[PDB]
Amino acid sequence: TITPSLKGFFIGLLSGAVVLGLTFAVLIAISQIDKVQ
Amino acid sequence: SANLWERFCNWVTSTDNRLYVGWFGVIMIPTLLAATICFVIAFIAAPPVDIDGIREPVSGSLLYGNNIITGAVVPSSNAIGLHFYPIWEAASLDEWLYNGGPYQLIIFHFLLGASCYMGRQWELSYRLGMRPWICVAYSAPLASAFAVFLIYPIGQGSFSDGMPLGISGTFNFMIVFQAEHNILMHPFHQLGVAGVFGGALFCAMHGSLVTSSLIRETTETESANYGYKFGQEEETYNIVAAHGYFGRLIFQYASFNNSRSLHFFLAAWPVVGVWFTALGISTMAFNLNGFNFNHSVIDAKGNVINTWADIINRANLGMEVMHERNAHNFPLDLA
Amino acid sequence: METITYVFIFACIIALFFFAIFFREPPRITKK
Amino acid sequence: GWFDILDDWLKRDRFVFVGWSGILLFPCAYLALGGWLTGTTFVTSWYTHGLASSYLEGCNFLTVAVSTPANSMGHSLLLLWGPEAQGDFTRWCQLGGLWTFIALHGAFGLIGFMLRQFEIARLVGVRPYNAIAFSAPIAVFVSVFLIYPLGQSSWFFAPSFGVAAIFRFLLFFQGFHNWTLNPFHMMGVAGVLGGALLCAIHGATVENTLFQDGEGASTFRAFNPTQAEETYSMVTANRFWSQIFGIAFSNKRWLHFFMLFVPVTGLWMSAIGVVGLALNLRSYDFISQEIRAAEDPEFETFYTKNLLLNEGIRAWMAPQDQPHENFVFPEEVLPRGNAL
Amino acid sequence: ARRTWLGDILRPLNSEYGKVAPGWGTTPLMAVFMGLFLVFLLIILEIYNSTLILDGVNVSWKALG
Amino acid sequence: RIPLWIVATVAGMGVIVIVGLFFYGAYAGLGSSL
Amino acid sequence: VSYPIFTVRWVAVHTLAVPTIFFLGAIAAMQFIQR
Amino acid sequence: MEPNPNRQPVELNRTSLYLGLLLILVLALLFSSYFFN
Amino acid sequence: GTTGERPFSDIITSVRYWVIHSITIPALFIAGWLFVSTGLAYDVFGTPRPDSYYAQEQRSIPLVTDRFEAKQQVETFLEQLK
Amino acid sequence: IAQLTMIAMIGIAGPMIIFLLAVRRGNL
Amino acid sequence: MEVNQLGLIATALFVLVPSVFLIILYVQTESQQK
Amino acid sequence: METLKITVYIVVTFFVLLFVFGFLSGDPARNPKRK
Ligand SMILES: CCCCCCCCCCCCCCCCCC(=O)OC[C@H](CO[C@@H]1O[C@@H](CO[C@H]2O[C@@H](CO)[C@H](O)[C@H](O)[C@H]2O)[C@H](O)[C@H](O)[C@@H]1O)OC(=O)CCCCCCCCCCCCCCCCC
Ligand code: CLA
Ligand SMILES: C=Cc1c(C)c2cc3nc(c4c5[nH]c(cc6nc(cc1[nH]2)C(C)=C6CC)c(C)c5C(=O)[C@@H]4C(=O)OC)[C@@H](CCC(=O)OC/C=C(\C)CCC[C@H](C)CCC[C@H](C)CCCC(C)C)[C@@H]3C
Ligand SMILES: CC(C)=CCC/C(C)=C/CC/C(C)=C/CC/C(C)=C/CC/C(C)=C/CC/C(C)=C/CC/C(C)=C/CC/C(C)=C/CC/C(C)=C/CC1=CC(=O)C(C)=C(C)C1=O
Ligand SMILES: CC1=C(/C=C/C(C)=C/C=C/C(C)=C/C=C/C=C(C)/C=C/C=C(C)/C=C/C2=C(C)CCCC2(C)C)C(C)(C)CCC1
Ligand SMILES: CC1=C(/C=C/C(C)=C/C=C/C(C)=C/C=C/C=C(C)/C=C/C=C(C)/C=C/C2=C(C)CCCC2(C)C)C(C)(C)CCC1
Ligand SMILES: [Cl-]
Ligand SMILES: [Fe+2]
Repeated sequence: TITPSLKGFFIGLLSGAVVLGLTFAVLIAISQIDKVQ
Repeated sequence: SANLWERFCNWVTSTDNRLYVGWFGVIMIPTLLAATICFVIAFIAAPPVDIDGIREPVSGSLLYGNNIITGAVVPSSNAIGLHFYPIWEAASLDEWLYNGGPYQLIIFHFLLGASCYMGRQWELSYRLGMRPWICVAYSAPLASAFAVFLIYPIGQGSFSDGMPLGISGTFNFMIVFQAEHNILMHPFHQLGVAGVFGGALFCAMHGSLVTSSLIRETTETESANYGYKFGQEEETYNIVAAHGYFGRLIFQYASFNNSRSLHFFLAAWPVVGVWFTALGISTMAFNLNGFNFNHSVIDAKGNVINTWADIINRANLGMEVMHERNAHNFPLDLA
Repeated sequence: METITYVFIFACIIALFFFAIFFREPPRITKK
Repeated sequence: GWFDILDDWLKRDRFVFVGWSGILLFPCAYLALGGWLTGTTFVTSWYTHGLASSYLEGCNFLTVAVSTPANSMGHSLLLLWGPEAQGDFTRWCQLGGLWTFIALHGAFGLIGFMLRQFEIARLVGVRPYNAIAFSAPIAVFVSVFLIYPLGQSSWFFAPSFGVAAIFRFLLFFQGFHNWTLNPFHMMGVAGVLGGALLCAIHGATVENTLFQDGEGASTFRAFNPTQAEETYSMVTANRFWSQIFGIAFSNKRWLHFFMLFVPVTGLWMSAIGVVGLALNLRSYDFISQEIRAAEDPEFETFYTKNLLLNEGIRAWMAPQDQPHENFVFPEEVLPRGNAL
Repeated sequence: ARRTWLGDILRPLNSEYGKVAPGWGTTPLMAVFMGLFLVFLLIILEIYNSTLILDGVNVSWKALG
Repeated sequence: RIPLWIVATVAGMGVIVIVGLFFYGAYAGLGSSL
Repeated sequence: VSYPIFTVRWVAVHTLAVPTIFFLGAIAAMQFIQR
Repeated sequence: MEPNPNRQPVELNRTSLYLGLLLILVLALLFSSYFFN
Repeated sequence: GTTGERPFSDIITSVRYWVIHSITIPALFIAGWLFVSTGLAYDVFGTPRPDSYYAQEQRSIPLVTDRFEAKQQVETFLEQLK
Repeated sequence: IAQLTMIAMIGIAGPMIIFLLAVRRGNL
Repeated sequence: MEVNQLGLIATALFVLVPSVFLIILYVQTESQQK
Repeated sequence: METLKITVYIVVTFFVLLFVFGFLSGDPARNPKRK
């Protein structure tokens, strides 16, 4: 159970979500700072 | 008769001929019919040719065991070198077919005619009031046939080293070339592939951009092609919409909006690239080959640290060491 | 048998050539 | 809703259009380009191919490259944090982690980019034939840098990213797969070669068949960026070729579609040929030829000749090209002609 | 048209044509299984590729009998 | 304001210099053969 | 007009601009390593 | 029965015939060698 | 024909620009230079120094031969003073 | 040893003989 | 020679079949009134 | 065989003359306008 390679998988699955996160965070934010019509 | 010859010249030069037999044509039409007719017969029925001058005939015709892919018209003998070998130079045809006579009759007439073909691509443009230069685009592919069929042989000292007239025979020309000149590692060949790759690339770019920005004039169930009539006044596509899309793909200033500048580039690129490729073969015809980085990177003690350049040399040695099995009697390959 | 097949197709392409050059649909202007 | 605001922002017309697609394209496209440029100058291929492969070691723009992983790795994705590298970066580098990095990243980058074309097309309201076309280059990349080695023993036999490192990929294919004799590779070249012709030929036909719309010699300025009349005599062009070649276009809509078709079809074919070389299902020999060559020692075609060139390529290269095989070919076993 | 026994019995199943839910309907809920599936594949993929080893799961012809 | 034509010919020579340093490096570096 | 500074274009331009010079600097240095 | 209203006529111009045949024939010149192998 | 961005032409000409980049550009350069010249790069990328391809005597290559115990195997290759 | 000294001058010379003209503004 | 027995028929039908296709169309097009 | 040489030679002369005496015949003249 929860072998070294299993831990690494999480590390990458977690390190991945973060990147998606900060990315959509930053994006969703700056998007909502200008776009007038 | 306004004067026979006066008339003749009016016909020849006539711009009302289905096919414009020009002044250059008067030389072209015959030379090209000889080249073509001799080839077709050769390729189908010619017998084995002692290409390497070592009495080891290479049969390359259909009736003698070849298929379209393997078959070819074999180069004149090496015993002959650069000497002129017209049929009237042989005790018999049997002798002429054995020393690869057909090869010369073909390359010479072809190269001759293919040049006039260029001379013609000018003439007709003149008789029609259009700007010249198209013939200059055709100078690239021609300058290649020349490099591969004549310059290389002159340079190397024999017509037997010219590119064979056949599919596999060509691969032979390539594989060996690489071994003796390491062409892949030569600037000119690289420029060549840039032009060819690029050409095909751009050919696709233009082709798509244009075709994709065509003004609608056709039904939902009607060939989008009919939306064009031969002899139209205005354009058939929105070159402004085209540029609009392409400018956004990359970025505006990196996109054409001037159809004339677009089309010049479109022609300039491949022609310029192939010009260099032709100059490559014409240059390596005097043994100024590609970069030789064999054993360049060496370590602190002097050991040789290989690079991909070396893995390439091994593959080249294999070719060197095996081509022309029985033709060499000495250490260095100076021919 | 193979030779015949190769020459035949070739002979067929040359025939095509002929018809294509000399029996195309005359290319008509404006009113097409 | 934020979504439409997120959208709004993205699809905003900037200098360098971002778009939804960009969220995939730019991250990858930059990483791929970056990893290459990195390895090219810093990472080595010693622990991997026993080869110096970066500027730092002495390689020049031609000899440098991001070499494939060891053959031991097999088809491993070689993730920075996977069983191989184990989170370690330097090791990753030495085990050729940078290859699957550039490979896989660039791969997504080609997806993103085609999507972009598709997205930008839609916005600008034009037909997506620029996207259809780009399927061709995807196929090549996919079949050659992925499908191929996926059929072989491992990533080690996929083309390494580099100039020279690609030439050996070529020489290899000749020598081992006798690839030049493949019906599909031929179609491939007929298309690329034939495509680079349409390109050149059409370009020249236009520039030398132009109407005069200016008083200058440099006719470039004489162009109406704003449509109207055809800038070149399509009618004259037709007559020219119809008299010099015998055949000639006469429907710019077709002439241009043809130009999309020729080179995209060519590359598609060259791909299939390789998808077959993955299983080694090559077009190596002609059996009827081999049988006659066996029984009769005087039968010689330019084909048999070639096969011998291959034998030499394989015998003299295999050793330093497949290190993991610890090949040892005694001088006496090496095929060679006379004297050379 | 041409009604038929079977035709009528099936008439209901095909009639709610353009009927759509309003706004972003079930989208968000969907976007989750989607992300779950994505992770699920990456796992079974990485297991086959021996990138994710799991004692008990031996990805070879062995573990057979 | 710095005149463009000067930004260029300066940034230009500047490249021939670095790219030329590379060419020299080819007969001295590790990429040498000596 | 009243143009801004830090823009999206700027970011990109630097992602390629900055590393490049850093490499050209690195490489320029290698021209002196020996044995 | 009612004349089905979803049908249109089919067409192939002379040029297409030619372009077609040119393709069929040459492919045949390209693959016959491998068929006879 | 335009978007928000300040026309490169103007910027590449602004004395402010050069006042900034005359500092920044050579900055980045001297940094990378030092990256190589300080031998740091060699360690960041496990790349061999001219005196680290082979051990003095050995003429064999440190070929990684198995995936999983690869990192471990590589470490040992560095051992024989390779 | 370092005749790069040479090049350098004869190098900024070309652009100079036009620059001085950009100053004395005239005949370019 | 020592070729494939089906090669001939494979090449024959490879040419005939699709050619016969095109031809059927072209002629039926060609004969459509007006 | 010595004959064929002769014939070939004659034949090539014909055409080569037809060629020179051709462009000589005021070729510039032959074209749309200015001549
Ligand atoms: C188609 C569209 C149109 C666009 C066209 C645009 C124009 C393109 C112009 C192309 C011109 C290319 C000219 C190349 C000149 C090479 C200069 C040279 O003589 O230089 C030679 C030297 C050689 O270096 C040395 O070469 C050897 C020298 O050794 C010898 O010399 C002695 C030392 O001096 C010793 O005694 C030694 O024992 C002896 O053997 C050794 O290997 C050394 O170690 C060292 O490597 O420099 C080197 O080559 C090292 C540097 C290599 C880089 C070269 C890359 C060239 C790329 C070609 C361009 C085409 C690309 C196409 C892309 C298109 C994209 C769209
Ligand atoms: C958005 C674009 C993008 C994309 C598509 C990729 C894609 C990829 N990267 Mg790259 N990367 C990017 C941006 C991107 N990257 C950027 C900007 C950087 C610089 C920081 C990197 C740096 C980088 C490195 C250093 C490496 C990669 C690697 C990889 C590859 C595999 C990694 C992996 O397994 O992810 C797995 C995917 C995920 C984490 C997605 C999870 C998404 C769901 C919805 C979240 C659920 C999360 C939740 C916690 C789970 C609940 C389940 C529960 C049971 C636990 C993959 C091709 C590796 C590689 O190239 O290997 C050879 C590698 O080593 N990337
Ligand atoms: C080898 C030659 C070749 C190259 C280099 C090439 C390159 C390119 N073609 C593009 C487009 C096209 N090419 C097209 C048809 C063709 N292209 C062809 C051949 C080529 N096309 C051919 C033969 C055709 C005809 C079928 C079309 C129809 C298009 C386009 O629409 C498109 C364009 O915009 O036109 C100008 C551009 C896409 C840019 C991009 O996706 O950025 C984003 C993605 C990036 C940066 C990821 C790169 C990832 C790759 C997989 C990894 C490469 C690894 C290193 C970075 C590279 C160094 C390695 C080498 C030394 C070997 C790109 C400049
Ligand atoms: C005795 C015997 C048997 C002899 C055998 C001889 C022998 C060995 C020959 C074998 C030949 C052989 C089998 C080779 C195989 C090659 C082959 C068939 C490849 C497969 C092709 C294929 C299906 C693969 C797909 C790739 C593909 C689509 C490529 C096709 C490329 C292609 C046909 C391009 C043609 C380019 C070309 C020359 C056309 C020019 C058109 C033209 C006149 C335009 C000029 C023009 C320009 C303008 O700008 C305007 C405005 C107008 C108006 C205008 O007109
Ligand atoms: C990998 C990786 C990463 C990152 C990184 C990056 C992103 C990088 C980048 C980088 C870059 C981005 C770089 C660049 C570089 C560049 C260079 C180095 C260049 C050079 C150039 C040159 C040298 C040029 C020249 C020329 C040409 C080409 C043409 C003609 C003219 C001239 C001569 C001018 C991460 C951490 C995520 C993770 C892991 C992996
Ligand atoms: C990219 C580009 C560019 C660039 C350029 C450049 C960079 C240039 C440079 C240039 C240069 C850099 C030049 C130089 C020149 C020089 C000269 C011209 C000289 C002369 C000289 C002489 C004559 C001398 C003499 C002598 C001496 C000195 C001493 C000893 C003795 C004697 C007496 C011999 C431009 C802007 C265009 C634009 C586009 C882009
Ligand atoms: Cl040979
Ligand atoms: Fe066009």
